[PDB]
Amino acid sequence: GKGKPRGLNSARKLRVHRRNNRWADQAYKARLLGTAFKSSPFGGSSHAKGIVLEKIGIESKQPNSAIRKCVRVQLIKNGKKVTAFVPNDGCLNFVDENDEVLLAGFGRRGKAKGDIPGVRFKVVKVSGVSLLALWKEKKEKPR
Amino acid sequence: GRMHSSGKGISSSALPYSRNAPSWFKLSSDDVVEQIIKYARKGLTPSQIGVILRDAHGVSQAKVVTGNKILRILKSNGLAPEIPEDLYYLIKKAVSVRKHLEKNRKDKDSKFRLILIESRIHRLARYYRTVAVLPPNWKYESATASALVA
Amino acid sequence: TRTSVLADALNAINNAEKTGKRQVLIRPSSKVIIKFLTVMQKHGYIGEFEYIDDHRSGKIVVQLNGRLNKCGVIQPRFNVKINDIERWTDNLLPARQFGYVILTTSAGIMDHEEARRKHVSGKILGFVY
RNA sequence: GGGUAAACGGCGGGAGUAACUAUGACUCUCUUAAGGUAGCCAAAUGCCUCGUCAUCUAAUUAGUGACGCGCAUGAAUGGAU
RNA sequence: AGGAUAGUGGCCUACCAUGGUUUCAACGGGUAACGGGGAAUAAGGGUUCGAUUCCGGAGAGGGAGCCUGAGAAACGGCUACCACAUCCAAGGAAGGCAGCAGGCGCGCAAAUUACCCAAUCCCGACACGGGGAGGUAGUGACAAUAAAUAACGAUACAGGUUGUAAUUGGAAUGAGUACAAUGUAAAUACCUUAACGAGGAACAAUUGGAGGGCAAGUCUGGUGCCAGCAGCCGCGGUAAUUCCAGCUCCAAAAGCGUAUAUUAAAGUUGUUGCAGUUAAAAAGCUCGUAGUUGAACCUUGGGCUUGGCUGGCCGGUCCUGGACCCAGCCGAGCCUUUCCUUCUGGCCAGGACUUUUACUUUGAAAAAAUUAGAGUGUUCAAAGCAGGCCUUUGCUCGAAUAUAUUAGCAUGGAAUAAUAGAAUAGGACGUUAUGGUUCUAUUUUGUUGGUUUCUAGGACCAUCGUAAUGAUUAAUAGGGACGGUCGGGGGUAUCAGUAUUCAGUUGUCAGAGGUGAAAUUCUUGGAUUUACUGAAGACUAACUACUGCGAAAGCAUUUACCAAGGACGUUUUCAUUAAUCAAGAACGAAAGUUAGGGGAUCGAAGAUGAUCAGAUACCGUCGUAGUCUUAACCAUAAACUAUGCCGACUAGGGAUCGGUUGUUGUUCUUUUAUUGACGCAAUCGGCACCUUACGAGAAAUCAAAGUCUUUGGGUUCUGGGGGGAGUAUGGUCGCAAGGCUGAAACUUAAAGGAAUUGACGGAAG
RNA sequence: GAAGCUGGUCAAACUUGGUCAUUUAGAGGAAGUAAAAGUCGUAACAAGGUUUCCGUAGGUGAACCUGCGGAAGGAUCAU
Repeated sequence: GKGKPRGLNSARKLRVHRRNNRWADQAYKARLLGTAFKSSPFGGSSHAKGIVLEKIGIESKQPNSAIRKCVRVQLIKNGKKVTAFVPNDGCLNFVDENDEVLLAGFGRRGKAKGDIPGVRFKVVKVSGVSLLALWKEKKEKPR
Repeated sequence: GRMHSSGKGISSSALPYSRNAPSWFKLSSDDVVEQIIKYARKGLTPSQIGVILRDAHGVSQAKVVTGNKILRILKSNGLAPEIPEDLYYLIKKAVSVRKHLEKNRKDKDSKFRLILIESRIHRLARYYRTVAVLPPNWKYESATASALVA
Repeated sequence: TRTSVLADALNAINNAEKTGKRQVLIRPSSKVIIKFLTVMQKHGYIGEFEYIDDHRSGKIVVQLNGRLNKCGVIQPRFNVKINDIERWTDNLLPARQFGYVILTTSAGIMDHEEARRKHVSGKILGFVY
């Protein structure tokens, strides 16, 4: 009845069974295996500083037809090269090649967002100044 | 039901609610006891002794007449088998099917039955060692089992 | 195999009570069953029940009245401390004003209200409402 | 007239063709008894040739690992291990 | 046994045994691991975190070794090496911030080289010194508490006695600014406070949005699949409710978004509390070990007396208190055939005995802090444990109490689950039973010390006497025995049967075969066809079924043998011997592999004649492995009832198989019985089928897929969106083919289940 | 009673070797995913025009075909 042990001396069989079946859960599996510590470009971090290498315009996924303007950034903490989005009408002009850009997530937590193919990060600050403050022109880029 | 099968049959005996010897029964308590012993010396197993008692001599239950079980009478008269009857017959059948196998190697059904029979022997033998009927070192070996059922 | 006669008893009681039958046969009987019914009988949930002797485990014929909602066992018989009862009552019973938790104790088989009066605790044994 | 290849043995050419080029899954074409299959290769078998790439070294016509339209590899004239 | 140690101990040595740990997870590996008190989140159960204000431990760059000392294997002690590293006059000398502040690097990520022993406490020869311990200040939107940017009139239109919307005022006040006093070791700050300090009271509130989720526009202009937005669905291709601007409005407010991780949401990790016929998921099937779980049964009832608190009646009322009365709910104390240890001093204290538990009450414990929580007007609050008193040469509530929870201690109880006893009696009592065997000794006869017999206590041994002398039922759990059966259950030999092919004979004579149509092919060297004779291998037609047997895979000619088996019958026998089961075993369709034998027919591969644009496909003709068998492997199938196994109950009905139990206008044996068949009533077990839905389900459907939010019979296995992928790798089994175990990166918003409508069909009517 | 000396003991450090673990290069090979639907065909979904699917073994440009044994999730609950 119910297929799982119920006898009073069967607390062990339940302890092993649950712990085995928590591995099918990806939240548990990602945490214990430490895949963030190994294969995630930030290394489990929230933000990261990196160095811009080249600027790229990407064709959009269907059915949207546009260009998402991202950049090739190499990370200073571990030397990895991954693409980051530049989100603001006309904020491609604020970022130049070989600038240090503070990146963050898309809120999808390691997943591609929307119609943008192959990109998971966005630029938060350039040269130590927020790209939102530059888009609103609250401040000016240091140069 | 059917420990080593899938059957669920219930055919069995139904002892009467009455635990007292019938009115028409004229034999005394002891006369049955030596009558039991007389058939005991002819090699008849307790199952056979009880069967021949009711069939021809009118003993419905030996416990309701003598007060004691058929095998319990045998033990107190030194006639209880060393190998208990059910264990004895399981081992003898195990030998006979085994002997059938050295002439018929391709009888996979016979091999499967033999595993079931010896599976039954060891479970019944484990019981007789928890209750000190057999020595605690008792072991069934197929090679020389025919010595015990000889 | 037959692992608990108490479970087989209340189930056949429930499988009769929903069916609207006014009597049900319980097999086999036992002291735990007989004392269980008495706690149910002194609360009117069942009627005059009879014990049949067959020189064996026994049988019980119960009379049903229709005031029984659901009677079931709690298996395994969890150990219940005096501070463990309020959790068992909340989860098993529909309301705070009726329904009972049958506990087997060193003082005997009793419901949680008679258990709290004499402030003794044992293993939980079932429920009735 | 039939059979037989663990009998002797044999086992093809030319064109165009894929939203760059390159190549050609593909198609057309002449022709055979069949058109070299599985495999393997600059191999003790490759002329061109010190083939091209990698590795070995400071430096390697040597060696090894790959590549393969292979002058002229290849299955008991046994193939590959 | 020794040495060494402060001391026990393989801590070390010598000698001698071969032990110790482990599926109840040892040992090994990882740890983005110091542990705990605690933190976050939480209806509950839980999940994640804990470097870090307390406790315990370890370390001072990595090791190692020692001096002093009660106390160190110390690093703000030394020595040596390794790695760095400072000066050097080049001979040498000196290092250790994981103390305080501070400097570089690393990063997404983190403060002044300030003051002082005044408060807390420590150290010293000590009322006196020292303390980067500690305290105070500087930076600090880590968090938390309280809490400003206004208020009320008069006009004025609108308006239903007043809510305002504009232009008209007089007040109040702190934000700030400062005498001064307080505050302090000295200051800053807070609080008090003279004077200054508000009409746009510019002393100006921000953060996000306004399609949905989700609160707030279909307003205007710009762009025109572009820019871009959009967590997701999508918005943008010239009227964009969604981008880019303005206006308006919304949510929170000195606070508001973003990213990451985690908790709730998540009953998407499910003990409470998931799912497994079809959506992912019941091992091919049996055996079986550990483990989990395991029928019932042993003092109940009766009777009497008594203590306690609830409701009243009493009322006895300043809500409150008494016997009697009623019950109720507990505690007892006796008698009932009576457990409840047993003696001495005499309910406590001194002795002698005890089946083990598990469980549960209570007690003691579980540090402080943290949490809950008592009291207490820190102006409230966060707090803090202060405080309050007619103003005190002092009086005075306090500074609780809970929760902790596993292990260990004590304690009351005896249901539930175990555990033990009396079967070849080695059993229990004789308290003072008889003796006998031994052992211990206080006390003697006191002038002191030797003699062993009474004696007392064991501890046993033999005899006799006691007792109701001593064994629970046989579970519609099991196992076995026996009696007639029943099976297409298995193995070995043997007996048919036609058919197929091939051959030999006999007969004609132009075709035959094959297809939708043909051609390949065989044919006047007689094909096809005919009859008979003969040989090979396979396979057992029809009977043949909503029929049987088997763990499953499977099993269909006869007979003989061999050993098994289920069900039924049983007033036979043993008494729990059982259910499910990690690990481990047996069997396991077809195909495939190895070696012999057989190879009729079919027939992968191959070759072939058609069809076609092409088909080396479907169609046709041959054909090699194979198909069969004997020895061994393989271990997989849509191995399916896509439904684990065991157990109980629930609703009607009729057929059928094996058994067994009572019975016919029936035919037959044989002319009848004790024949058989048939027919009618029953029950056991099956394989199933029909209706209904009490109920279940997303539905199809389901007699189980019910007895599941009214969530608990036992137990095993399995699943956690779709791919990648049953792939890679490692291990392991196999001759090989392969089996078993088995990811990740990456990628994606769907994939899928049941059913409805339509559309479509080279489907039926 | 200093340096020194003998033998021991604890043993830093280096060399060699073995091992385990974690990263990282590589000619070439062989996959997977994405893109847009470039080339060839039409395997599946209707009886999908040869019913489909499972296991296994051969073959083939590719989808796939064929054999042998299964299943109906069949196009049959029915003679």
